[PDB]
Amino acid sequence: LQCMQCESNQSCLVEECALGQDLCRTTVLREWQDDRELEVVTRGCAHSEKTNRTMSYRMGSMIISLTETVCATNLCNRPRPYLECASCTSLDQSCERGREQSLQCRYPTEHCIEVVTLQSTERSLKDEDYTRGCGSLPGCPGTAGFHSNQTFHFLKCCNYTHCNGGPVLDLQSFPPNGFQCYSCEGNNTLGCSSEEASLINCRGPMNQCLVATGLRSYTVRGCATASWCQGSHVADSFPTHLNVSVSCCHGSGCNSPT
Amino acid sequence: ESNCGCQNGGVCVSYKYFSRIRRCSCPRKFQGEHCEIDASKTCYHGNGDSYRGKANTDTKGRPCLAWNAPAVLQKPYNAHRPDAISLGLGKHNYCRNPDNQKRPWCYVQIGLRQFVQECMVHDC
Ligand SMILES: *[C@@H]1O[C@H](CO)[C@@H](O)[C@H](O)[C@H]1NC(C)=O
Ligand SMILES: *[C@@H]1O[C@H](CO)[C@@H](O)[C@H](O)[C@H]1NC(C)=O
Ligand SMILES: *[C@@H]1O[C@H](CO)[C@@H](O)[C@H](O)[C@H]1NC(C)=O
Repeated sequence: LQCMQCESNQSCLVEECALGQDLCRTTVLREWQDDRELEVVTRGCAHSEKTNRTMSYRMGSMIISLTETVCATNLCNRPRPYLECASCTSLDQSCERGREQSLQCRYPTEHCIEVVTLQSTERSLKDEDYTRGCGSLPGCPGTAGFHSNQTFHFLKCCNYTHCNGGPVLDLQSFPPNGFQCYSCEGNNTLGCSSEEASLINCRGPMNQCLVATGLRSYTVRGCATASWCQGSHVADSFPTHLNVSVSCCHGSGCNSPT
Repeated sequence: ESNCGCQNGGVCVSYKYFSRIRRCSCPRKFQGEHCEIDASKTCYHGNGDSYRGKANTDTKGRPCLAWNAPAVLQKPYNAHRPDAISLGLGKHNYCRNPDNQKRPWCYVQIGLRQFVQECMVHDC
């Protein structure tokens, strides 16, 4: 599939997708504050399964509004670009304090959302820890999530007023359900094994043992939902990669090196 | 940290569901997509090669055209330049002086054409 590609300040190329990629991403990011709108678009080939998605929140005196739009025709990306929910980011220390300026979605179909990303040491991702805002993402009304020894992601999405205020969401807020998984991140096959990867004690809503991969060749296993394990999520769970073959099943050792 | 193009006290924050797209979280002094903009600057120093301020008009009144502009993208000095980052030229409308030139200037519409006119920014 031919489709325009171009990061921020670049001009666009006629990129052309391979067997696997069948959609055309056109991500825009905007900010308003003190009457200064600044907006950054990136385009390129998308993939098998991503979804017209939307998010917005406010940090301090500004509102950032992310939106993504996809289509499966030739160069369909081109030249040109209410319900109340609590808002705040981890970044400005506002989601952590028992106070957090709020906001009201500007599209019917939007939702209320909390998104959590917790990472250790020198962390691969430049994503806020906690974010609360308005919008729609993969498998919305409901929830997704997955935890590892060193990592924990989780989304929550609801169609009801301020449905996302109150307590934030840490590890300890989850009932060690009793079921187990594995956690692995070295390099290829012998960075982790039955030797340098151990059994995690799965926590609460996480009960699916899961693996992940992509081509240099990074790989990750652990404990997840059925919504996480499904759709766009997992994929973006890490920088970029392949068709990112991914697997789920019931059982403690479900995700041990097959 | 920054290491995304985040000049000054810029903080790099990305966005998983939106294709690891990044934005910079600027301190008060530095506006713009990299915190590339010293919004306190009111005059320029020497000739201007360094000026990163926010003059946008010209010595007759007219406003500058965006280094973005479809118009300007034909002109040699514009925001898509591979070098544009270090030279200050970006999604704005300000004044720069990337090549040599007495002071900072910008591409100005007058009737139909795009003349390069001289900015206001007082010298120190
Ligand atoms: C990734 O993509 C292609 C789709 O054309 C697929 O055939 C290939 O086997 C995949 N690679 C894997 C699973 O290692
Ligand atoms: C995504 O956007 C297009 C055009 O913007 C819209 O017509 C289409 O229906 C959306 N995709 C889906 C699957 O609804
Ligand atoms: C969802 O919200 C819409 C209005 O936003 C409302 O009509 C409907 O009753 C809600 N339904 C559910 C299942 O949340």
